[PDB]
Amino acid sequence: THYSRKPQVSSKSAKAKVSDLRCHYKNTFETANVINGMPLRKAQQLYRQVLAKTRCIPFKRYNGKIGRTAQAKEWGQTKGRWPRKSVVAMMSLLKNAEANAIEKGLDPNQMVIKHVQVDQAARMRRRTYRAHGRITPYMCSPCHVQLFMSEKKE
Amino acid sequence: KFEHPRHGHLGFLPRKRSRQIRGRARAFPKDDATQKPHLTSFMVFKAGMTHIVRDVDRPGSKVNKKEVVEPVTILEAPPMVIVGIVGYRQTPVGLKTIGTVWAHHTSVEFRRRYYKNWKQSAQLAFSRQKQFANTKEGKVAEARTLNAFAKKASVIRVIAHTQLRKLRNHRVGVKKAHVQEIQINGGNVAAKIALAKSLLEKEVRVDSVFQQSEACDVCSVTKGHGTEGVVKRWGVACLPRKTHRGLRKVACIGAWHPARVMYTVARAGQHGYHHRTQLNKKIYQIGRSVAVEPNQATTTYDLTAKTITPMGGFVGYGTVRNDYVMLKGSVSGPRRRVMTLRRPMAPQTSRHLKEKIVLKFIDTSSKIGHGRFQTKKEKNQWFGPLKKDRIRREER
Amino acid sequence: KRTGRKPDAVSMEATIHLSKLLKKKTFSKRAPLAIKRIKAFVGRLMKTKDNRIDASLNTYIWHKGVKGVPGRVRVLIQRKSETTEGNKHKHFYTVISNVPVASFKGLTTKTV
RNA sequence: UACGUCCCUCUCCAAACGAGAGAACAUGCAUGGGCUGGCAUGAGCGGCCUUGAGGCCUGAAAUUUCAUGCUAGGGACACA
RNA sequence: UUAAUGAGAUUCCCUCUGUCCCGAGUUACUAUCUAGCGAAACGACAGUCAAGGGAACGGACUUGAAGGGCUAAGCGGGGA
RNA sequence: UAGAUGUGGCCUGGAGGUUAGGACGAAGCUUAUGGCGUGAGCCUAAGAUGGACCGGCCUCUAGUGCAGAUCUUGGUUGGCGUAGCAAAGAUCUAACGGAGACGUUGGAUACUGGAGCGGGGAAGGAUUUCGUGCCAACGGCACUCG
RNA sequence: AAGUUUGAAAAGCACUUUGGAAAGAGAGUGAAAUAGAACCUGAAGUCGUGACAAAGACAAUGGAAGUACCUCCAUUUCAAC
Ligand SMILES: [Mg+2]
Ligand SMILES: [Mg+2]
Ligand SMILES: [Mg+2]
Ligand SMILES: [Mg+2]
Ligand SMILES: [Mg+2]
Ligand SMILES: [Mg+2]
Ligand SMILES: [Mg+2]
Ligand SMILES: [Mg+2]
Ligand SMILES: [Mg+2]
Ligand SMILES: [Mg+2]
Ligand SMILES: [Mg+2]
Ligand SMILES: [Mg+2]
Repeated sequence: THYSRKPQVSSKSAKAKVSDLRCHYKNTFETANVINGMPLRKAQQLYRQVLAKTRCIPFKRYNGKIGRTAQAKEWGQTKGRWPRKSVVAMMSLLKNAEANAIEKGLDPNQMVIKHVQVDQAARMRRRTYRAHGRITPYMCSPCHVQLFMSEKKE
Repeated sequence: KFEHPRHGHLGFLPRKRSRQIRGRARAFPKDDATQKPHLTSFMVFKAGMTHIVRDVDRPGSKVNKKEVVEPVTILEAPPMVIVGIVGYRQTPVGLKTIGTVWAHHTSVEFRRRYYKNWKQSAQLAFSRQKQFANTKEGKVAEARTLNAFAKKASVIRVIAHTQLRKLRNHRVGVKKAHVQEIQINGGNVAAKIALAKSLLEKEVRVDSVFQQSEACDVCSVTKGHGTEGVVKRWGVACLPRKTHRGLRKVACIGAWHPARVMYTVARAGQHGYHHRTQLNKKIYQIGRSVAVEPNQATTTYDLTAKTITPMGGFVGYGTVRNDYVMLKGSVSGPRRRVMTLRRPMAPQTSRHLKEKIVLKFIDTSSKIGHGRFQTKKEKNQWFGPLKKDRIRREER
Repeated sequence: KRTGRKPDAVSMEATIHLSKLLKKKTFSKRAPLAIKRIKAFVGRLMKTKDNRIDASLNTYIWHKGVKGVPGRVRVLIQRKSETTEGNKHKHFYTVISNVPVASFKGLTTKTV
């Protein structure tokens, strides 16, 4: 089985995945959805400026008591962050799907990020230690990231 | 049973950040049509404070006797450039503007106020109003509303802004123009536009608005302190040293009923940076500029030559270069925050508020120190050609 | 790159008044944050953020201990390169070093 | 492709973070000089006091005027 | 009844002080913001008020009065 | 309501009979798949589901129906990217390595301060030693290191 | 605790290339990879994005009764009752 949505044209499209993306589902969620209609070059340009901390990732749906910032007004909000590990982990998943656009013969300067999809993986376990001898969980919560691309005819 | 008088004043709630730093008169004085058309407000910039010595009057015990040291405030007041005229209908839902004539020219600092960048912009503000003013329909559509400001209008308010390129202060980092509507409180509104229409696009200097020995009210915005706690914001009390979870709190902020916290109990939040008014602040001197009279602070009994600017400027402000106004006492600003003067509401008929004043002494001793010297040409007299100038005034 | 590539391998010998940049800062962090606010000083001085320290500037800032820091430091800024071009490049770093001067009253910003 | 706003940088009358007040070749920033003000006579030297109210510090969470030095213009919506 | 001894109980006096009148400023460390990491207790549903009645001190009923939404920091009134 | 009773009445597992399906797709599973029974429930369709068993009826049989037991077990979830990761030593730099905050070396400033973050042992542990790799998860941050 | 019960057969993904290698995209195996070893089926719960009435919050839910629009769901007529 694959891939919640089909690109509606398979040769004019690239595809890329990760499965155990090693960091928080919740930071990776909005890191991903923030680029979900953007061109591929405008999406790396976003992430590479999130890392210089000049644009932020607008946390929707997992904002939940994160601090307010000025850099999130463009996104129509007050909240937003600069998750380094989840952004550098999709710099890589995008440059993969670049390599899938050259492999088919598609200018990546024409690729649009259609349908990113982040979800939850098997949620690794490593106990921690509470007061009074209570052994509580310390789940890691990895994530799967899907996305495919397409072109836009002139 | 036992109790105490309540902490803080409920008539300054909410303790909220003022909506702008610009001090803005909420109400202008009652329109006495028995007076002459004039301007009842003016925007100054808080330079700082100092103190003065006064020949006292008003026979009492501490008065009708030797002098007194009273702290004052120096407010630099450059002349204001009137740009518009604004009239209001007296409609049953409260005043409403019935148009606004502008001047033909509109200073480049005024037009910055309609921007927030102004240097990447194309500066189109008031472009089709300079153009359309030179037209004939412009003159029509301008006298069509001046002939309205007499039919429908009751309140007439010129729009004045500050001259800041005429305020060579740099520590006032802003180059926009502070824009303030100013009531005219003459009579016979027909003759009220006549003033407005006249002094439009002309500078209004502060002594034209105010006189020397009379008092104003100072609409201003308090010095901000951010989030201050309960003991500082309301001044309630400190709990005993023995308290757990610390002691700078209000212990009981609610009975069981009502089961909601009241708006009256003290809580922590914005303290300072509120809009206050300071009724009845009395002007002691409204002296002119050093460019025109470089003997500001030498009245009659300090026959030496000096200026208001202390030794080493006012701390954190600079030199006063413009038509300063000297009030008496406190003003709810930090340095270089715009204050708005206003002619007062109170009846003001009193032997403690209508009495005239002569200032026998003013202090220019430096704010930055303790200062023991007035008029730095006194410091040179105390010392000698010490090694700083000796290495320059003897090395030639 | 108007005033950036117009010179090649600049050298300006400029004073960095540090008591102004480290005031009431925690003493334990004062000698590290001295280094760090010379980076973002000489960065703003030459529009680049890749600033090395030539181990005599570093030895100087630390010579009075982590808490004691000199009030001023006179610095020789070398901006050598690996000669990139275009945009978003790396080949403009800085070889910030110290200058023994024994006095700071009279000396302005110099060059070469 | 418009007028514009916003981010990034800087400033600080503002500030927990937002927001605010600003500037965006400007006295802007950085040094220095001068003022103002702290301290209380500097390393060294002459004959211990003398040089000498000296030296040092002085805007920096952010005193004040003068000389010289460098001095992003890029992004994001607006925008369809 | 008692000298000595007392982290014993008690009262006064002296000294001394922020215990206080009456608080204020400073400092680390935190809280705050960020990168990384990440729990739990608890969890019917929830969740603006006043009055009424009621297992007699309601979040839901009755009748009124407010209430656009989503929010960050607090606090400790209530959620018997 | 407690209770009693009836039902040619409903349903699950299995038996004895009968009738019958199934690789031209059985059980199962999904549901804006309708219909039809007052209901329990049944039947259908359509699955870009499933792959090999099983339905109806008459009797028999029982480990036969679950929302609620501070139920039991498994799993998930909210709070929530939140509380926090705040006692105990402050890392700073070069150039070097490396896929890359990391390590190594040099220099620098430190901390332990000889009742030690020292060197040796007993008790206890038993490969934790060492080297060379390695870096998935473990070292509550990270790691090229352990 | 734990049936790895993948498939009939390991035929267990050669090889190309993006990645430092993993993993990904392709191919290829086979009846199925939507059977890829944490593998028969794959449910509930919760989540994700795509769509929508794109509705519209001023507890949720629910009752009755309509209406709006949309539904390869049933039925009926589709030269007629
Ligand atoms: Mg206690
Ligand atoms: Mg600041
Ligand atoms: Mg602003
Ligand atoms: Mg200076
Ligand atoms: Mg400055
Ligand atoms: Mg519970
Ligand atoms: Mg709130
Ligand atoms: Mg809250
Ligand atoms: Mg059985
Ligand atoms: Mg049973
Ligand atoms: Mg159950
Ligand atoms: Mg339960």
